[PDB]
This record gives sequence, C-alpha cells and structure tokens, in this order.
Amino acid sequence: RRRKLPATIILRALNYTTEQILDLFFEKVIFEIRDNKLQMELVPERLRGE
Amino acid sequence: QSQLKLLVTRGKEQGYLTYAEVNDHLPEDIVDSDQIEDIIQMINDMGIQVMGRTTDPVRMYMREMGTVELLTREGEIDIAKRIEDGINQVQCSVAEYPEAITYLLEQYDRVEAEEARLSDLITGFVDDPELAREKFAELRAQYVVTRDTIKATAQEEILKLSEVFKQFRLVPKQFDYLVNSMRVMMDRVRTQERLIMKLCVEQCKMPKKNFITLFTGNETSDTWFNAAIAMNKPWSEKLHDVSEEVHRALQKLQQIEEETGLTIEQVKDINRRMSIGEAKARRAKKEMVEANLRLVISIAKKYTNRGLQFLDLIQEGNIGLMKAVDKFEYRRGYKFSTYATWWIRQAITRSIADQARTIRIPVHMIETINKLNRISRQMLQEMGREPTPEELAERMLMPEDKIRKVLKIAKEPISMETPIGDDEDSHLGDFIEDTTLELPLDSATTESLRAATHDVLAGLTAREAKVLRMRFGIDMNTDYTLEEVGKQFDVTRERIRQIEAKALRKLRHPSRSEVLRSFLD
Amino acid sequence: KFWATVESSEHSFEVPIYAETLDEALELAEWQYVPAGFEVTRVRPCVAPK
Repeated sequence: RRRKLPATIILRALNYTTEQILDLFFEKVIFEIRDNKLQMELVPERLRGE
Repeated sequence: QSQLKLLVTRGKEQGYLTYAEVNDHLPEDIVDSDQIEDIIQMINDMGIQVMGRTTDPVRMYMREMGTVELLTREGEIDIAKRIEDGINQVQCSVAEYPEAITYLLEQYDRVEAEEARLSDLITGFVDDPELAREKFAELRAQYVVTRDTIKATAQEEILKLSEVFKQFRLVPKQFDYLVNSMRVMMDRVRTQERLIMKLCVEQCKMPKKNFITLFTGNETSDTWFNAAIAMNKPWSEKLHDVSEEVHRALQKLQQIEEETGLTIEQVKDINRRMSIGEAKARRAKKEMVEANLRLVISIAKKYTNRGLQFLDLIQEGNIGLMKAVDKFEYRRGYKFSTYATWWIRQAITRSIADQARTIRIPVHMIETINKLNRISRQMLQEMGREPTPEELAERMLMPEDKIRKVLKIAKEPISMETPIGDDEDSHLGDFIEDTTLELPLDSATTESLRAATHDVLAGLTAREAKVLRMRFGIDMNTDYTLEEVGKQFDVTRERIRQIEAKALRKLRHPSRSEVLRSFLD
Repeated sequence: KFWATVESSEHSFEVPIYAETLDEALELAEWQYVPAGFEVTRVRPCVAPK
C-alpha cells in the first residue's frame, strides 16, 4: 500500500538500461539517411488510425 | 506553482493526510469556517483521509552524538592527563585550608571518643585500626608543628602539612562537605564585601576605581577608612553618613581572618584556585564521556525487550559510563573500552532490575526467578510435556516450597483496559466488581439494628443501660475498660462486672431478646 | 470579493475569491483551482446592499 513510484524504476532495479526498457514495450521505426534528406522504412499497418 | 494543487498533490501521492497538514497549506483567500469545512468535503471525495526533525528522540540523540569526534588511543591519555591536573589541584586547595585540617582532627577526636565510627571519617589513607590510630597522630603532629610558626619560616612547614593531609583518602561525603564549607565561607566574604561596597559606590557616591585602590591588601584596617575620608575628594566628604554601618559590619570581615585562619586576601585565592581545578576536571571528563557515548548504545541494543525503552537503557547506561569515567585511571594500563563496558552494562541491568516492574521486587528475587526459568528449560521436552510444578527447586539450594510464591507474584498485572470478548467497548476492568462496598440492604439492616438495640437498651434501668453502653461502644466513642467504667460509676471493680452479667440475663429471655433475635441469621 | 462556484467529485460549492476585477477573479480562481483537478463552473461578484 506504500507510496507511488514511476513504473520504470522497477525495471531499472532489474538491471535494464533505458534502451532495454524502450526495446521492450515499443516497436521500432527505422530512419535511413541514404542519399540525402533522409527516408523512412514503412510498414503499411502503421498508417492505420492516422 | 499552485498552493492548492500542492496541498492536493501531497494529499494524492501520499493519498493520506491529517487536518493540520491541510490547515498548513490553504488558499490565500480561505481563512474561515465554511471555506475550510467544505474544502475538506471536496478533498474527502477524492483521495479520502481525515484525522530533518522526525520528532522521536531516538533520531535527534543519535545525530547529536553523531557529531562528536571519536577519540584516539593517545587522546585518551591527553584527556586523562587533563583530569589528573584538574583534580588533585582542588585536593591541594583543600589541604591548604586550616579549617579543613582542624575539622578532620576534631572529627577524629569524636571517633576515639566513641561519638562516631571510622567508616564515616575515612576510607583508609594510602591503604588497620592501629595503623590508623598512629597515622592520624602523624597528621596531628605535622599540624601542631606548623601551628606555632605563625610568626616566613612557616611556608616551609605548610608544604609538609599539605603532604600529610593529602595522604588521607576521605569519605566522598566528608570531602564534599569540606568543599561546601569553603565555598560558603567565600559567599560570606562576598556578603561583607558587597555590603561595604554598596555603602560607597551605590549610596555614598564614589568610584569603584578609587574604592578598590586602598581596598585590596587591607580591607580590615582603617587605613582605607579613617585615613581616607579626610582626603578632600568629591567622593570623600560624602562618606561620613554611612561611616557607622561599614565600620560595624567590618568586625565580621576581620573575624573571618580568625575563624578560617587566613587573611581575606588568601581565602579568595584558595577557593578560586579550587574552582579552577574543579572546572578543569569536569571540563575534561565530559569530553571523555561524549566520545564514548556510542559504546552505551551498542551495549543497550542487547537489553531492549526486557521492559525498558531504548532511550531509558541508553541513558542509564550513560550514567554507568559517567561512573566509569569517574573511577578510571589510565596509569593502570587497562583499556578504557573493555573497562567501561562492564560499568555501563551494570547500570543497565541494575536499572532494568528495578523500574521495569509495576510491582518492584528485590534483586535476589529476580535472580532466584531467573534460575528457575533456566531450570524449566532443560526439562521441557525432556519430561515429554513439562516438568511437574513441584519438581524444579530440587537442584536449587533452598527449601523448595518457594516455587509457588515465586511463580505467583512474578507475573505482571494485566492491563485493566485490556479488551475482553465481543471485541466491544467492554473492557476487563469494567467487569471488576466492587467488594469493598457495603451493599445498601446490609447498610439498612445496620440502621434498623441500631434503632433496635437502642430500644432494647431503653428497657433496662438507667444504670444498667449506662453500664452496658459503657462496656461496649454503644452510642459512644471508645468502649471503656471494666475498671474505667467503675471510675465513672463511683463504686468500682467486681461490682460493675456483675451488673453486666445481670443485664445480659435480663436481655436473654424471649421477650426482650426476641426482637433482635432474627439478626442472628 | 467574488464567489467562485467550483464543482467536482460528487458535488459542488462556492468559495470566496478576492480580487480587483471579475476577470482577475476568474483568473485567480482557475489558477488557484483548475490544476488540482477541480472544475471551475461559475464566477459571481459579491453584491450586499449596504
């Protein structure tokens, strides 16, 4: 019943760096600077609801 | 950057707060009744609750002692050195006081005269009754040699007087009384000094610069008085008005030079020196204790649950540490740690033995109980259930019938506010009946019996009634002896004793006796 | 002064808000109310015929 703490703490206490935490609950959108003025890898399902 | 949101945020994250905390933080515009009493309802709708310095001294003490720097192996020797330098100074200050020696001699005159014991006058000198009787005569001798030198050759013998007086270890109480006597004498000196002073500066109009000029070194003589006032000074001719008072009060001032056997100049010096020594001593010793304050806690952590609070333990233990600092000598080479440990532990145990009980029991009782508690351990599973109540003390060195009583009183009383069954407001003490009360029925029967016996006594003769009332406490205070009855009755002795038996017979028959008969239930 | 009507939770009530202007009273109300998760409904000026 104790005081409230940010959830990510319990992850860091499990020895997970910020990367690893972000590497779990979030997918990845890859950006490519190939040639110039970037580019984006696109999975067609991502475009839903936007 | 909101006050209200801060209040509610504390009251949300925590969730849970008290009236006072809410009163601490309130909107700038809310100071009044309905402006709070409703805000509570607001808050008690969501995140509901209503009811540095952390207070509890377990912290504050720990921090305050957490400041003090730990000593060093050599530093202990420094502090103890300061101690030695400090004390024996006041001891020498005592030895240089004539009345201090004379008092000892007189008290010893009271010892040999059987008006007091030895244990009260001495603990022994550097160490036997005969050896004492002689050494004391040595002291007296070194006194009587210096007593006649009062005529520049005396400063040589006063040394040896101090030497022989120092060889005595006095009972602490006596030493205390001596020091007290000295300082009190000094207070008298200050009484006379201040009395004389206020009759010049505070009244007679004269500077303290000029007043102390001829004061120091005489103060007894009239050199500063009769040879002064004629000096033609603005503060001179003003001294005629009070000239009676000072001169009258000077007598005691020069009387002190007799009683103490020291000029006013010397007294102040000796006692001031003693003050310096005492102050030095305590100044080092405290510093010794404060360094060792941790050890006390470390020890007290063992004795926690024995029925005394943590801080009580550490404080009594602190007293023990103080005793250790008082009785310790570094010259013995004994490590102060392992030494003081036993003292602190002793104070702790001895205190717990006392104040942890509602009904306080003697030490040997506590020990005797402890031994039984220990014996009952080994035979617990050894007997398959537990040793029979009449088998314990067989191994003990006592009549063995004690086990009952010892096991009885030892149990602490149960809290009278202890909740009983039903878990209601019903408490144990609420069910405690009053036995000592006299029930109303009986109290009525007593009144009726008073009236009845009175009526039965109204039936006898005046003298029979008088003598039967007198034989007992009937309608009178302090029932009188059969001789006293006669003393008030004129004719005395076997006479009265007859009438008694003559009354009882007349009241024995079931006519007069039938009324109060039923009281014999 | 100004009586600000605040409503939240299961019920509502009015609280005094001191200020030199109706608008200022509203701002001082919200600043001192909204952020706690309390809704600001109404703001009224204090009449009191004298």
